[PDB]
Amino acid sequence: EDEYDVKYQMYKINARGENLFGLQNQKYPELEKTDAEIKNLNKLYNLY
Amino acid sequence: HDEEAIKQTLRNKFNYNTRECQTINPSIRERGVSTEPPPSDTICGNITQWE
Repeated sequence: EDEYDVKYQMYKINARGENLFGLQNQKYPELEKTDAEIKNLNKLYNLY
Repeated sequence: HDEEAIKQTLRNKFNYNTRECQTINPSIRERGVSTEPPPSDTICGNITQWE
């Protein structure tokens, strides 16, 4: 969960960047899918 | 990439720079001034040869 969280914070930094270049954030969406998996893991962690 | 996204993508921080400019304006003030001339007095003088 911690490893996924570190990647998630970076993804946010990358997004801060995509908006400036008006570039579509497909990569960000892929990262978001990974983040969603991480979030599911986080929910399990929360239960633990 | 969609055409609308490309139009948004075409604009760039270096490409378009926005600067806000204003002109200094003195604050409006209301003042009342009253002028009234020096007081005048009535004088009566009688002159005679003996005086």
